[PDB]
Amino acid sequence: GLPTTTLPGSGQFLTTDDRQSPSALPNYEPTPRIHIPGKVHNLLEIIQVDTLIPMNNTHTKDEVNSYLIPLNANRQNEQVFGTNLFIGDGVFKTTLLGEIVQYYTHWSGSLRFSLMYTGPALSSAKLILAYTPPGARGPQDRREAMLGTHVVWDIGLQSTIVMTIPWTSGVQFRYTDPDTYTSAGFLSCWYQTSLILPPETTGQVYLLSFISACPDFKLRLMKDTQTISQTVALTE
Amino acid sequence: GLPTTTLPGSGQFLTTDDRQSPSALPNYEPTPRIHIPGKVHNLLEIIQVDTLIPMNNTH
Amino acid sequence: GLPTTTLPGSGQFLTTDDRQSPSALPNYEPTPRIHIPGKVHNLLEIIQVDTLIPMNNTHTKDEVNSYLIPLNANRQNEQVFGTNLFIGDGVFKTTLLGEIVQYYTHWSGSLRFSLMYTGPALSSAKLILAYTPPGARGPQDRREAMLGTHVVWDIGLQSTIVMTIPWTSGVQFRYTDPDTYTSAGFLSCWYQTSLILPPETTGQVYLLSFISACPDFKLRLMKDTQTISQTVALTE
Amino acid sequence: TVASISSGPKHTQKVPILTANETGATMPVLPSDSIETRTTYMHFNGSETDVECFLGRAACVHVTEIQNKDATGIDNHREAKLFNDWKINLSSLVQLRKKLELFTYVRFDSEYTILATASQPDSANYSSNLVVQAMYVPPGAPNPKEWDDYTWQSASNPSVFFKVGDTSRFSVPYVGLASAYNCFYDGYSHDDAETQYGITVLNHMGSMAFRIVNEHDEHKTLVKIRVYHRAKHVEAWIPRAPRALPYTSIGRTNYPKNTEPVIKKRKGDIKSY
Amino acid sequence: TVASISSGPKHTQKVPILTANETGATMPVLPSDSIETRTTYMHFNGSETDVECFLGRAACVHVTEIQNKDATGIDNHREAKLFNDWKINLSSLVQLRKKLELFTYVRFDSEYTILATASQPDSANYSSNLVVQAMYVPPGAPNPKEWDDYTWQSASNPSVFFKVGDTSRFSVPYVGLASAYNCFYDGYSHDDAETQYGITVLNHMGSMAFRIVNEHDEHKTLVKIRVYHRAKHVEAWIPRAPRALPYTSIGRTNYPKNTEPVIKKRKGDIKSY
Amino acid sequence: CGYSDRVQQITLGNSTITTQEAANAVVCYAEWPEYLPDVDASDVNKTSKPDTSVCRFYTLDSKTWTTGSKGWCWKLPDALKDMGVFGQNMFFHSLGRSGYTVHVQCNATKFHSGCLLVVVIPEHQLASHEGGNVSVKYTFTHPGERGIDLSSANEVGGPVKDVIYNMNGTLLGNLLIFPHQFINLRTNNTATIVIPYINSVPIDSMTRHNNVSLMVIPIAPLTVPTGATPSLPITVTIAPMCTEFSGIRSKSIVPQ
Amino acid sequence: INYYKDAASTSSAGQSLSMDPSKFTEPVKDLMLKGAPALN
Amino acid sequence: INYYKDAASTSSAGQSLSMDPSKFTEPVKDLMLKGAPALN
Amino acid sequence: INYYKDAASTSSAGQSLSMDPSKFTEPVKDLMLKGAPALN
Repeated sequence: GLPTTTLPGSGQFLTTDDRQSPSALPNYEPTPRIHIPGKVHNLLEIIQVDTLIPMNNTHTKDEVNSYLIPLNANRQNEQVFGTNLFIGDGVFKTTLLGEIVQYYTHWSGSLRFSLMYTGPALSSAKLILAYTPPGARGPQDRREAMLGTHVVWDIGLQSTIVMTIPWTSGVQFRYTDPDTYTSAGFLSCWYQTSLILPPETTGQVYLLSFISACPDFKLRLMKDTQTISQTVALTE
Repeated sequence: GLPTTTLPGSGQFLTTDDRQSPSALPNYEPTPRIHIPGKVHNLLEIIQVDTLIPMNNTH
Repeated sequence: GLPTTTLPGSGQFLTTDDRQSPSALPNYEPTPRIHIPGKVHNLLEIIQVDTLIPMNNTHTKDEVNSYLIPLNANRQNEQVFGTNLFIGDGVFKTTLLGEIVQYYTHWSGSLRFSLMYTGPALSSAKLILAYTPPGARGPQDRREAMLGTHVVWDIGLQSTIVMTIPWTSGVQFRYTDPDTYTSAGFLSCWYQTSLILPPETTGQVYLLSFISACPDFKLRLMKDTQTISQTVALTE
Repeated sequence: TVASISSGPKHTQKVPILTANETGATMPVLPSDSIETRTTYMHFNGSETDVECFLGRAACVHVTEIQNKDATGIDNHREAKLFNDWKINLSSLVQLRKKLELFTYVRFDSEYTILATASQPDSANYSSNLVVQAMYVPPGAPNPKEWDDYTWQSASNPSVFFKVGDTSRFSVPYVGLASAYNCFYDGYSHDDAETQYGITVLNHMGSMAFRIVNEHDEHKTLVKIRVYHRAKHVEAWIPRAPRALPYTSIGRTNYPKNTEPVIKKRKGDIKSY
Repeated sequence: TVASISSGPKHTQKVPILTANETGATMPVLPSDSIETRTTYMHFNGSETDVECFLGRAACVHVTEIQNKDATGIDNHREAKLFNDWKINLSSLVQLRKKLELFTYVRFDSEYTILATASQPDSANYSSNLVVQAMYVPPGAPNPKEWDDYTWQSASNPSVFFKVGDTSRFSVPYVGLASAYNCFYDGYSHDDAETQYGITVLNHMGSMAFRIVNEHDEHKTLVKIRVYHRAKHVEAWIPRAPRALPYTSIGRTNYPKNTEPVIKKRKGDIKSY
Repeated sequence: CGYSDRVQQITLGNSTITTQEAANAVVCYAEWPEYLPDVDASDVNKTSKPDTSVCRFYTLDSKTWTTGSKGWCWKLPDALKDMGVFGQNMFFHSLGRSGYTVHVQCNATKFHSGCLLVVVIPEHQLASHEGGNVSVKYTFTHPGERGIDLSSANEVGGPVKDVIYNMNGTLLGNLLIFPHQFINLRTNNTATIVIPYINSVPIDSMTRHNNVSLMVIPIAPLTVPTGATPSLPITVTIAPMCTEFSGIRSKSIVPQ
Repeated sequence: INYYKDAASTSSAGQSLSMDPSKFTEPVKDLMLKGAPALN
Repeated sequence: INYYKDAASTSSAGQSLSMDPSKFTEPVKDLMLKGAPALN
Repeated sequence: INYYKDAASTSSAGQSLSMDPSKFTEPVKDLMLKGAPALN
């Protein structure tokens, strides 16, 4: 009889322990595997896909217009939109990137923010996307926004701009839940010169905003999400 | 004393687990085997035999 | 089923046992380490640093004067200060060396005792630091103190003296808590010739006393300290 | 692994920041393409972001309550909880169901832990030393009718005996007929104007019937059996959009009427921070 | 290793006993520099003086009390102790807090032991065979509201099931964002005239919510859960002065008014022994 | 060396489509359709390949894009089960296998504004409008070339048409994870998505089981210039490819 | 070391280091290089 | 021998024999030798 | 590895890959080939 000594915590059921197990189905053979396209090995592969941001999050109920950033013609030195960079709350809470981040407590890396113009082709407009690192308030004017990391967007044949939000933080990782110490900063867009529409065109034009993670994105310390709920065990 | 940690589910009786067992009949010798015709190793061998179907199942 | 036999004491929680453990955070990656100055690997490295001794421990309340050893001019064959060498109690109880020693039950090695003169530069004085090994009472006069290990201190350009208290004991280790059998002895200082102050100067001059451990210092058998207390579990 | 490469001022005709999302491609634009970056390293592998760890941690996925008492005079036993049976479904708990629904196809051998606790709210001098028999029921196996049915022999049905409080640990190879579980099945089991949609052979894995085999003591011991599940050998395909609305049923993406908003409305106009 | 070297009478111009502490350096003056010493050896390694052993022994660092009873009619459950949650802090027990505060930065993977004991002061015929569910809550994880909340599934939240009296043993890699724990943080989380000082992201590691999952028996079982902690992979930097005054809060070096003296006043003048 | 990436030509069988403002074609999951290899087959009957007869561009009835249109949804191969010999090869067997080359068409001048979301959602199991535990009836999810108009009124047995929730409980902004392309009237007028066979089995039924579902969801509302017709035609053209069928059978009997 | 014969008992595989996000980020027919015009 | 894969399970490192008390005892710019005048 | 000496303790043999359904399907004296007339 091999002498053994039971260490403290013997017989406990840990929800994260990955150990061996005897099987009640001996000699069973799992189905031979076939080729299925779109195999996902890591969430960092799917989190890098662009998804529409509900930037126009000012409606009474959820609508398709929530993803449409309204633009007005003949507007000089005016703000287009403004939002914090708490990817685990706010406008990003519902995006694929935010949904994947909410399953984790710590996040790091650079974010990819893109805007696509959908107005008439004969229209011309220049926009400036400005990223405000943490420590300073949200930019209230264009001259204050342009002091930080910004990208001047010239709307032309290229309908989409890709501004990568650089990782500018002292600590190596920020918290996914809104926290003051680990704030990511602010993101805003302003009219560079003006929005010029061609003749015979009226109304407002809309921008489609996309969010995606860079290949240097990091996630760890999984946690339970607060985007889904249940109070009654499910039956057919 | 070899330090050990009992994993969850220790001491359970699983109706499909195939493990070793100490025997209460030491030094016993099972009868020497003889040749018996019609040895069945797998059910897939006997299931391939033709059997009458009660197709006229209207009685 | 591997036959095993549970030895006595199986399933017990020992507060000092260092064994393996399954982790509830699989695939987690600890932050990559960076260079931080002042890394401490062993307490024997930090315990060798000089720290002020509250030698003037005769005040009603704790004051900065507690570390100031008063000196009087024109004093011949008189004692400066006197103290036992129970590093785990008395004047040393509050010093860094004493605080680190109180976390252990046994201590050994030689101690480093230093005095620094802070009077006027044009002042002259000769002091004799005398260490009295255990077995004999505390020296009541200079002639009795000078019979044991002593170091004559000539105060000049060199403002600090470093008298190493030699390890003079029969047993290999002494107890940190005040004990008669493991007494370390006594430490005292006397005026060698006199304290001479320059013209236009009055009052008392003060000495700063330092305590530090030698590289041959030893500590073992950790124990709970009695310098900190608590009666209510802490909340924010 | 290099995280960000060193890049200085850029004055060229190649504009990596301008693209066209109409093509459906996400250009891997890096911080070095928009600003001046320094040389940095990853110092991170991503072991906890793998599907094997994201979906492969033990969690509760079903629960029930039963009793072990003098069953004399209870014609309908199973419906009186003298033994309860649960159809295996990974879609009854939401915090794991969403993670499983994040993909269209998932292949995994399972790990189950059945947690039973003894209790007596009513007058009961002690808590018996129970021995719970947990039983797997494959499609066709006789769905037992009484706590003492001819099924509990478990000759082909897997059985696991264990005491209450302590749990069983049996592994199950992937029991699907396809190469994975149909997390979404935009198809019917057969062509009929009255058949059920989605819930089909791919969904039904059998069921787990819970009981106790010890003969009764002098009081009702209302046992609540909570089931825990870990996924093993996880493989994922066809990533899907995250779940937004909650569930009402198993295997069905049907939601309720007048559901509550999911997007957090702003405080003010779009320009507020 | 040589402890003290052999040294005879010394009559030279090199005075190793005289120095100047104004430089801030501690000259390694040995006994052979002041007296005549003999050849001696150390016979000692210092394995118990290492930071890995000084700080790496299991000890109690937090405790709470809860109950497992018929929870019917208790609107506020958590505040009624139907389950209690504790924010992980190594600064609530003083005899370990001081050892941890002896340095400015500490990096360690942790080891936890949760000690629960069953008891019944009131009329209770037995002590149930409980199965305690211990749960880790990362920042963001839904801080549960009831003993039966949608959180206990523990799909992403770590869970450990075990009976009362016996303890869980799970390891935690270093969960700080920096390279170590900020034992002293002379800095604020952000720039605001109303923010809290010291207590910041570096301090909050989550919280541990304690409960029992077994359905109730007929009596109140007031459970006191004491938590034990050992530090693993300990690394220390920037040694600091020993703690002199006690604590009142977690992570704050604030002390009370009119605190008691710490220096042991002498009996007599400075010349007494 | 001078060419263009917007001028594309796709020739399948006897059909040919031409475009001059097309976006880079999307190959779902970077996997082109391929015939079922022997190493994965589970059925025993040999497969028939109507390569040229069925693998051609079939133009579906065009839709009217108005300022209030919510979107349109089509199921495959349901959308082509009434199209020539493909429908017969689909019905007269118990199962089928084939890829799809979707081609959406929406042309306009440089003055119009709007953006359409052309996305392929494999296994798009829609949600019912009654909630609780109600099911969606086979008679609706399998319209045929008609498709599902998300702006119409709900009928007993048809799924809910809340385009915001993608008819399945997922937000519209999250559909971009699937292979998709935007038809931006200022940049693109025709989208192309090559859809392979996506299923957990080597072969499955093609009448009761629809592998993929095509959706055209207007993201940006159509803003026509002053005085122009507030409508633009959207023509969807789908071409099967790598088609296979096994077990020629008495015609598959569907309702009606 | 395994204590059982059938594959249902083996432990998890750990991490699949073979990553390829191109199939999801750039599922396009023609190759698109960063910097070059997406459409020409 | 370890029974688990991740580093959170390994045992303590024991003792760090690499000691260097000079950084705390003599953190001075200029070198100071025992016996020689500290200041000159 | 076994922990006991006697054969009553060893584990099962697993699977007997040596199959031969001919003894049950074709227990005939004369050889019958598929395709050829069974009787002639």
